[PDB]
Amino acid sequence: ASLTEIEHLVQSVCKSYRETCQLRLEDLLRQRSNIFSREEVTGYQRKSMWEMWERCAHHLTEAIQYVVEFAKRLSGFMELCQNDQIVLLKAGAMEVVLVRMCRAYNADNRTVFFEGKYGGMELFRALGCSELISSIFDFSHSLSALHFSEDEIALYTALVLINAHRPGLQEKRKVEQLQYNLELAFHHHLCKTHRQSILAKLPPKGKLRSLCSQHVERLQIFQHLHPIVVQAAFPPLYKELFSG
Amino acid sequence: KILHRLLQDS
Ligand SMILES: Nc1cccc2cc(O)cnc12
Ligand code: NA
Repeated sequence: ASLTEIEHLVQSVCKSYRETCQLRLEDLLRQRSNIFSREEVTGYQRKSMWEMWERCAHHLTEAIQYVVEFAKRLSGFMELCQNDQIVLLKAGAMEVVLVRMCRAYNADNRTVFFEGKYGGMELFRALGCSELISSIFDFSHSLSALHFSEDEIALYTALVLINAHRPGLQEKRKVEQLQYNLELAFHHHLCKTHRQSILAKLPPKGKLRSLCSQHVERLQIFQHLHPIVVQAAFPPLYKELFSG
Repeated sequence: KILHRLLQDS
């Protein structure tokens, strides 16, 4: 690939991302002072474990649906065989959502935009997965500190998805070429914008994997305690990706 | 089932 071509790829990834945002960044910033009251937080804590799990699984599924659309719009993804597309989305959808989540995280007061307002991690207490929640908050805090631009999130999440090391890929060399092209697009944009200082500050290899594994582990405990709730009221796409 | 359907939907 050449310079005009690499920049054409930068523009394309950024457009694909902006078109597949569930939440507008400006809407998330303008909602910062709309914080849940102590009474509303208490209301969330009083909810049953199953009710809170179902609400969160549904919100995650909705976020995953936008990630599926991002993949479909991503240059080179629809050219890969259906097996590889499914492999990349099954391993990467949740990882992309985890990165996208830093935009809904306010690092000034440690709050997240959830169901119309901002609330602290105490909001999720009824889930019974405090370690997982605090880790996702800490991860969101770490990305927020980097001051990620929308274009940086677009390029970085395109690379979270197009990972040639995913077990099960049939056309591995084809995914490797698409990955190298997106890596150049990413690194060229950081170089052009004087943002190469962030490379060393980006999450370590295995961190996104660790969060996804913990999510799957906590879902398996929850499923063991409430199997009918999962079977009857969890979204079909969520069960397909995380249950089995 | 679901993922296949989302990818085929044009
Ligand atoms: N960044 C985040 C971390 C944890 C939970 C969240 C819930 C949300 O609704 C939005 N962001 C979140
Ligand atoms: Na943030």
